[PDB]
Formats: sequence, structure tokens, C-alpha cells
Amino acid sequence: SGFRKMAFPSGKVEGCMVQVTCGTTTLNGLWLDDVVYCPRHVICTMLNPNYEDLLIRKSNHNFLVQAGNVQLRVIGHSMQNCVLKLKVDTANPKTPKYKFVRIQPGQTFSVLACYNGSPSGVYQCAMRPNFTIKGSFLNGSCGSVGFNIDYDCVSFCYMHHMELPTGVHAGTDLAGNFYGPFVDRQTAQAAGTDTTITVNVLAWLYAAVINGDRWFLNRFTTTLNDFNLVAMKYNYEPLTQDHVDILGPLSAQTGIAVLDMCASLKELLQNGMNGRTILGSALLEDEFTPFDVVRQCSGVTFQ
Ligand SMILES: *[C@H](O)[C@H](C[C@@H]1CCNC1=O)NC(=O)[C@H](CC(C)(C)C)NC(=O)C(C)(C)NC(=O)OCc1ccccc1
Repeated sequence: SGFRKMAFPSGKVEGCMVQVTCGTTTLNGLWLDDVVYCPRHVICTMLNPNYEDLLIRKSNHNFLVQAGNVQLRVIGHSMQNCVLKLKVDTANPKTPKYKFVRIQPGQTFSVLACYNGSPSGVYQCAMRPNFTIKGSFLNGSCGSVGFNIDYDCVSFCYMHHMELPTGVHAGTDLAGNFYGPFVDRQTAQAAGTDTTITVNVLAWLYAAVINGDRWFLNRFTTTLNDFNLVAMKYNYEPLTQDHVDILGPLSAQTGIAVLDMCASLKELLQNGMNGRTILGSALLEDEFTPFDVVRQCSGVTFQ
């Protein structure tokens, strides 16, 4: 019973994190086997810099890799796109199974904020339809990573870099390429007009039933052709036959069918909610995927 904005067990992530500095400049980094990884802009001190040049005047003693009461020894370095693959003499003892993934705009990851090489708390986030994210990131959180867990793998899939004038962040995949049209320098950058992740407002709605909220369900069915045409006007993102089939597994369990919940949302977008709350939100939350709800509304575990 119940439903929360949970987040994965950030446990395996804490044992890989290392602080990294190169002057009056210190961020966070991620230690895997014998490499440390971090946003290549720790080497700077930001308008139109040129790290390629900056980095050819850098060394291996210029990088003080910090492992708490352990100093790690950059025996080598290089650069992949916008990440700094620092090689250190020692092999990370707390390294689990892992994969560098990239995620389609709409999915979800959890984040471990990290300060001076130290976890500060974990949260769950989602890749917005503009290739940005909404999180708590302060002056100091760079090098913090996003991750997902299928039991005993950690799918490293984001690394904080920068914040956009509206309050939103934007980082790289763990291979040095952002999500979006951004450059890790101090130039004029408008994030972009964002829409709603409709495939996730209806899975959340299903989670609302699973736990006894039915004031939005009805008897109407509807077609896509009209859903997608009513989705667009309230900025929502049209629905695919691809995104319906996933919900199917969750559609069966609830005796409803995916396009029956669709028209219920249409009557929510047109009328509102008029002073109620669906699952503790007087909003609609587009930040829950179907594999998230299956995961809480059954409890698939990880060890
Ligand atoms: C990295 O340690 C640090 C993390 C961020 C602090 C708060 N939110 C974060 O995620 N970010 C930076 O130091 C970052 C470095 C560059 C290379 C991106 C400049 N700087 C920023 O994110 C900052 C907040 C200074 N803004 C920025 O990059 O400029 C964007 C901009 C757009 C238009 C006009 C002026 C500035």
C-alpha cells in the first residue's frame, strides 16, 4: 500500500566517489577500477576557454585525487569529449558491475549529490523533453552522477556540469556528451520550451488506482487521433502505439484499458481537479515510468 517518489539504493555509488581538484578549483569524481572520471572543466578557472590547449599545459601531479584519508595518484590522463578519464595507480576496491548508458528523453534515474567527495543525500530525477533535469544542485555538486540498478549492475547515465538561468541543470553521459544543445562554458544558453511526458502521467494514474483513487476513471473510451490532438493543446506529448503496449501489463492488472485512462486525463486537462488530490498531489506528475510503478506496486528488489 502507498506510493512514494522513491529512489534506488544509492549504496553502491558512495564507495566509488572521489574528490578532484586542480588549483582553486575542486569538484567531485567517480572512481572505477583504476580510473577517475569528472567534468573536464575543473582544469579551468569561463567564457570561451579551450580545454584542449589548457590540458596540454597540465600534468599528472596537477590532479590531487582525493579518497578521504587516501590520496590517489594520477599516473596518466587523457580526455573523452567532455570528461576526464584520470588513471590512478590503485584499483577501486568498492567497484561493482556497471554500464555507461545513455537514456531517451523521458526515462528516469536517481542522483547522488556529492560535496568535496562526499554523498549529501540521494534523489530520483527524470530526463525532461528538453534534455534538462530539475534537481537540487549547489555551488559544488559537479561530478555527481546519475545511475540506475538492475539488481547487481549500475547504469551510470548522467554527470552534473552546469545550471541554466531558470534553475535547471544539465550534464553529460559518462562518456562526455551532454543531453542537449549545451556547451560547458559561460555563454548565453536558453534551456528550451519543455512539454509534459504523457506516457508517465498515465502510468502514475494507474499507480493511483492500485491504491484506491478512482474519481478520475469513467466509462468513455477514446481514440488516439483525438487524444493526441487534445494532448498537444495542453502542451502534452502525443501518445504512440509503442507507449501503449508497455502500459498493457499495467492495463490488464487494473481491468481498465490504456485508452480508457487516456480520456479520463482529457477530462482532467479540461476541467481540472477542483480542490482534490490524486496521491497527495494537486498536480499531475509526469515523472513516473511504468517500470517504476511496477517496481513499487510489486516491489522488485536489488542486492
Ligand atoms: C560545477 O561544479 C557547477 C555545478 C552547478 C552549480 C549549481 N548548479 C550546478 O549544477 N557548475 C559550474 O561551475 C558551471 C561551469 C561552466 C563551465 C558551465 C560555466 N557554471 C554554471 O553552471 C553557472 C551557474 C555559472 N552558469 C553557467 O554555466 O552559465 C550559463 C549562462 C547562460 C547565459 C548567460 C550567462 C550564463
